[PDB]
Amino acid sequence: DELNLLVIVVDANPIWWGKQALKESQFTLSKCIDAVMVLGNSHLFMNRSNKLAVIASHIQESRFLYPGKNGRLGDFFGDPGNPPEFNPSGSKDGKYELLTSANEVIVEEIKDLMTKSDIKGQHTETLLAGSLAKALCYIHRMNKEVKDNQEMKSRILVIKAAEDSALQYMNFMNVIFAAQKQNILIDACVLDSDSGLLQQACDITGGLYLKVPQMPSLLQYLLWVFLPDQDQRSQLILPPPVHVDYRAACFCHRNLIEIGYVCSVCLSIFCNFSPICTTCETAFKISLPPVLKAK
Amino acid sequence: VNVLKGVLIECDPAMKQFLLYLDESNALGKKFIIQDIDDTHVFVIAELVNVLQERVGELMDQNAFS
Amino acid sequence: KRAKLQESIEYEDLGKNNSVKTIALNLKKSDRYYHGPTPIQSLQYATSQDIINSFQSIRQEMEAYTPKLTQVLSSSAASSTITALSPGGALMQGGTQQAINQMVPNDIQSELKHLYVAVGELLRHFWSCFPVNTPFLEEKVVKMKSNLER
Amino acid sequence: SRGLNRVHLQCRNLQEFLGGLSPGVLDRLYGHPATCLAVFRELPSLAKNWVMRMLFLEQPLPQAAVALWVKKEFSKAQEESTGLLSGLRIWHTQLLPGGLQGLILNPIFRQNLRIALLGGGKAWSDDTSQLGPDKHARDVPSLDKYAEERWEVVLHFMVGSPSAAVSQDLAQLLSQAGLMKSTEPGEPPCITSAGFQFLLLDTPAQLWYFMLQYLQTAQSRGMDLVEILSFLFQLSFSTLGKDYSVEGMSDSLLNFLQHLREFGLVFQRKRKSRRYYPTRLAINLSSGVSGAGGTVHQPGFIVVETNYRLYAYTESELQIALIALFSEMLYRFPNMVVAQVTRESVQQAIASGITAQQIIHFLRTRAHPVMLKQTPVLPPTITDQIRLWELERDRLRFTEGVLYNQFLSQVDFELLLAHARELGVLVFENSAKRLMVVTPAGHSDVKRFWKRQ
Amino acid sequence: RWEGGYERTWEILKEDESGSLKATIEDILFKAKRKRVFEHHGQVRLGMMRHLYVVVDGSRTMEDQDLKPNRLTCTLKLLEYFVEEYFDQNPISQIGIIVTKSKRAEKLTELSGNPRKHITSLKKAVDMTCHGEPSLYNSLSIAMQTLKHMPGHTSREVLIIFSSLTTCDPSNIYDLIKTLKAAKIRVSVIGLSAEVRVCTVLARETGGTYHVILDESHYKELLTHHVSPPPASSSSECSLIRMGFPQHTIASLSDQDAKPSFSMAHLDGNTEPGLTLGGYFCPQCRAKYCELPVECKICGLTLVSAPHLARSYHHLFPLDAFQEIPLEEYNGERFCYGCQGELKDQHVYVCAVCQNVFCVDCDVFVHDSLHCCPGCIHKIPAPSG
Amino acid sequence: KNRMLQEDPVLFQLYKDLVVSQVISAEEFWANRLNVNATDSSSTSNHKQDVGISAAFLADVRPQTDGCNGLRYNLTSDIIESIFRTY
Ligand SMILES: [Zn+2]
Ligand SMILES: [Zn+2]
Ligand SMILES: [Zn+2]
Ligand SMILES: [Zn+2]
Repeated sequence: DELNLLVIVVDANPIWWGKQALKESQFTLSKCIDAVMVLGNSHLFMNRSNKLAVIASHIQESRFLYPGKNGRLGDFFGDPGNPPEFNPSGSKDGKYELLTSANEVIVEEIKDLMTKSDIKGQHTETLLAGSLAKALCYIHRMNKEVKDNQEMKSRILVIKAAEDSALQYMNFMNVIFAAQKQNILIDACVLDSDSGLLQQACDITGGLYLKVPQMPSLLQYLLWVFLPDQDQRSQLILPPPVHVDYRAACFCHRNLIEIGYVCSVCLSIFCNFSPICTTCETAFKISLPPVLKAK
Repeated sequence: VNVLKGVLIECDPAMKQFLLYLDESNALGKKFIIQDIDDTHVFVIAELVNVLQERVGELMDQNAFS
Repeated sequence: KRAKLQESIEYEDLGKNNSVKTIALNLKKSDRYYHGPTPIQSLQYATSQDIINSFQSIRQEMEAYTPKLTQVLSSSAASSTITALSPGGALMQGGTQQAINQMVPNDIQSELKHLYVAVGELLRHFWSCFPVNTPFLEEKVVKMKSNLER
Repeated sequence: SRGLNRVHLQCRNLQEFLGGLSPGVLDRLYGHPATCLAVFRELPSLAKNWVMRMLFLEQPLPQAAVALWVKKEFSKAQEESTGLLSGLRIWHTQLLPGGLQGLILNPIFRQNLRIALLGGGKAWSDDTSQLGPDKHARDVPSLDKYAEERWEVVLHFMVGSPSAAVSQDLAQLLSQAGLMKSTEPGEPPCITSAGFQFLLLDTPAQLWYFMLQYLQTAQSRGMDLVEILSFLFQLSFSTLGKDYSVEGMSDSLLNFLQHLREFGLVFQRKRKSRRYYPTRLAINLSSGVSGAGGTVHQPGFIVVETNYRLYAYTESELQIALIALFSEMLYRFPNMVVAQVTRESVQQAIASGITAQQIIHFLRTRAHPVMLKQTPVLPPTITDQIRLWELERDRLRFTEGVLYNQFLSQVDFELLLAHARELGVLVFENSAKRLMVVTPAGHSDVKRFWKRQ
Repeated sequence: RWEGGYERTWEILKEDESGSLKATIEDILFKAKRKRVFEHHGQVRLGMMRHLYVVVDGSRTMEDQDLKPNRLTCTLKLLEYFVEEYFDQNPISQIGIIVTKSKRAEKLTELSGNPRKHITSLKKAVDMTCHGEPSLYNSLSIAMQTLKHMPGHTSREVLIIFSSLTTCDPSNIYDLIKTLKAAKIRVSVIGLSAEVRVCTVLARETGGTYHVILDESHYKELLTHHVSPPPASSSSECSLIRMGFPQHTIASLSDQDAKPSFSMAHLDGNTEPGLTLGGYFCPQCRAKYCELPVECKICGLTLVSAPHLARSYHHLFPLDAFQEIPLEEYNGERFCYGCQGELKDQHVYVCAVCQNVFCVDCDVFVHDSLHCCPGCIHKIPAPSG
Repeated sequence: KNRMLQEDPVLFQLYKDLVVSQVISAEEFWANRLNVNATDSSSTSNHKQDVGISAAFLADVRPQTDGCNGLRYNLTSDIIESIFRTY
């Protein structure tokens, strides 16, 4: 055999990567992505068939970093299959010129990302969620690129480096459940903080969640673990087994509860401290919601 | 005891008995038989084995034809 | 206008209370508070400065030529690999009395326990309405008492 | 019986050659162009991760840590992935770095590999002569026709052309190869047995094999050079060069190049010079594995419904030649639908031996976009037909041997059993009639042993 | 006469624009034959936690071929798909597989959500003779008495697979209107290739939606139309309470391997006849058995497992729509806001709010798989308040 | 109630230990166990080819009225009983 596509979602929080520089770290964003770049190249080193998908999360957007939009790949779009008849970038290749075919296009576009420090949109932080589907449509087209004796083994990498943002919880959850339909592995390495929500997303996938041991020590686990195929992990006997995950609180006051109850037909399960519907101005039918208040 | 520079051929007993008939229908005497073990293993004077790569299949096809 | 009205108030409640769940709220605002002089923007100035600082640092990739050679940070990276490569001392043979401890309780006590759950669910049920003092029947208030000792 | 190694040999090409020569001679095989050559002609996924640490592992990691990298699941597959990677001689087993053997790679390859991993503007990367598109004087699909027709004038002149081949000394190597031969008067460029097998093959790696065997006929030039140059071909295409192959010249690098337009894979102008040209051919050598890109021409769908060969598409004469060896005798017109024979196409493998997969390969290579909307099971029973047809004619397994009969004892026969089983020179025994099928090459060691006692 | 007249049908349809370009527009009309009904959704109000009732006509109508070698083969095969795509979309519900055969009704699989049990039942339902005539009255009898003991906080809908035959049942099923109209149970039938007026009057007296099977593609459409939890009649309920949040249990928490198996006929849980090692835990029984995001039999409450089922419809309502333009505003570099390509089959798909450019393969991927425009993300959440 | 506990051996195995281990009584057995299936589990013997038979069997009473000189007495309704169940 198959084509073996890779998807990579990298956290690029320039608030936090600026904060990565605020400690005057021995591991910076320059040191970050270059590992991730060769990590993307490492994918390519297993087979000529291998393909990549790399996007970061800018505060205003998430532009396709791999492979390219600009006039270096807006008219090029890769060499194998449907050729552009383009000579110079279509000439040099074989394990080292493919990477500088893609090295340029990230550092030029993160330049376009790190020239937009002009955020006034009230700390519009990590926009993972909408950034996720940007792959998922594209690989759907790439599914429709060729499938004829061509199994699309896509594999999704998520990289976390900072805190999650305040995004819509439904639009957090749904795409994973849509990825649950999509039958593609999603794996996650975090750096700074833990994401109970996104490790639940891992549990949906049965993928892999990772708290890094150390940010400069992110080159050997990243080598071993975040490494493809579901063959290298269903056969390589080494799984982070931990996945402690308690969940399930409610939304009226704040809790951590074993007993929920819905407020209206709208799927609004709230805390017990709730006389009248805060899901609507439609009143509750008076037989049941005081039985939540009866016993 | 006896140095035997023959050629082992291995095949089905269906053809292993047949080469006895090729020995009896050899143009010369017995060379294609030296000694055959039981059922699958024989020994040939290595002269026309390369010809017997095709001399057998040219013969069995014709004999069954009529 | 029935689920139009729900959407106007519940997403409003999903707006003013966006995920007040277990990890979903408490780590959230705590690190937003850690961002600190972000309306002061003095951290954001240094951020945007550090946005401008390592702007050039990535693209040169001579600093990012050798952001690899730290075998100092290989051994520890090999270590918790090897540490998690061998957990030990946790009763490998955990069963092997379970066959005796299956056939003896799953001869009667699977069904015996089921005698309770055909009843004890109703024992939860009459108390599931009893302080309203409506389903208060003599057929039930001593059925509380009946199977209790049974 | 018949040779069957001359067809594929796709890991041993970099093993049986490399392990058949010295470590210092394969130290020459760590030219920086030869780095991509290592990773890809081996296809384990398991050794393909055992490399991935070593760019971050300068340190010799202990053997047990990776011997126990993978548990109970597929210990053999780990072991099968292990000694072959060791058999590349790329590893060094350290003695007692910390107290026990802790293995490590050859660092000079790690030197060579990491430049092909990150950084390096070196001699293959840049700075001397690598590559050069100045202004477009010639186009690739035009040269793709060259990359088609030279194959014809190769493959047709194998069978025999009413046209003629170009003035090559390659035929005197292909007659030397045992693919072709020629009797002494007039030297007819016929086929012996093996070009016929290569007629049934379709990849350039056999050409590559005789081009690896090109220096073997008493020639003393850079075998180091040509296999670097074998990689140095594998750069897709799209490069003319301001005669950049002469700015990066060498002796055999230019002369044997005259042969790469004989082999067609380069395209040389006036004075055999002024530029260079790699052809789109320079990626199927890289695998040798089938490849979706390896479609050459896209004729259409086939089928062999009712096992009656069932197809059309008037193609070029080489495919017509590809079935001129494979289907005559009720040929028809303008669609190439020669009917079927369960004897003649069966007799058309007798000069090859079994073409078992080579049927199945040319099943997916007869008309090329057949796997687009057809069944996975393309021959329902028809493989087994072809199999049983191949399992019909193969009535012989040629094996010489020395047999020991009328032995004077019975238990000393079991000694000579255990003696030969020690030697591994036995092929078969009959204990019931006191018989042992022994190789005649290992006859002498028992002949020496029996005369000693 | 007819030997010409059999071929007056063929001759013109064979013929087209001649000279050059022949058998061309015949292919164009086949593409013009396509593009059937898209969505026509946009609803509100009801649809939550359905309690479906598969009702199957088993009759001699199955012996007609008409789409497949059997009409059950048309039916039964895609029900499994209908089961799975339901449990995909609606896990907050459960389905009563009830089979009518020989003028009676067999509740084949109980009202439950365990897919394998339902599917293997259909795999058991393969070799059904379908002897005898349909009786809906026995089917509604099970449908009453079962759903009679369900709460009034339950969605009460019935899905009848009827083979359009004579509704062979006594006992005033016309009077079962007021029975079930009062019982607030909805009943939806679709007719197999024909219509039953009484059943058509039944559904129009119900509020359940009746249709007729046209084709196998069309068969899928109405299934797909009834995948979605429909806005049934008003005044059903508001709430549904004691939604038990469970625990996963690892059985390695404090006492490592103190129990060889967590199902030994005394443990709280261990409901089904099989061995287990501890995976799950309910609040009210404190029931530990094989994991199930539905409900139990001793606590008797709903084993809700929120990320699955409190997420499924939780975005299945709040959708919006796109628009189509054939024009060329070339947004991007003649690209897509999603997959980033171009074919220009004049279907430039623009969002209603964020107004981003998409293709069919980006519209379908939303309107079948993503269910929202992510262009609204980066556009909603940044000024959101 | 007693034919219910004899034709079903699994529920009888359940019904055994309330007498064997003396858990509950039979009066308590039919007081809190069944109570719903008195309409559901008893919905088999009452319907039986749709009782209150008006328009279900009447389509088939005339074609299935005769197989032979003795082709009768199938099961319960076989081919004679619902003739009596109308007149
Ligand atoms: Zn509500
Ligand atoms: Zn409970
Ligand atoms: Zn699109
Ligand atoms: Zn949008």
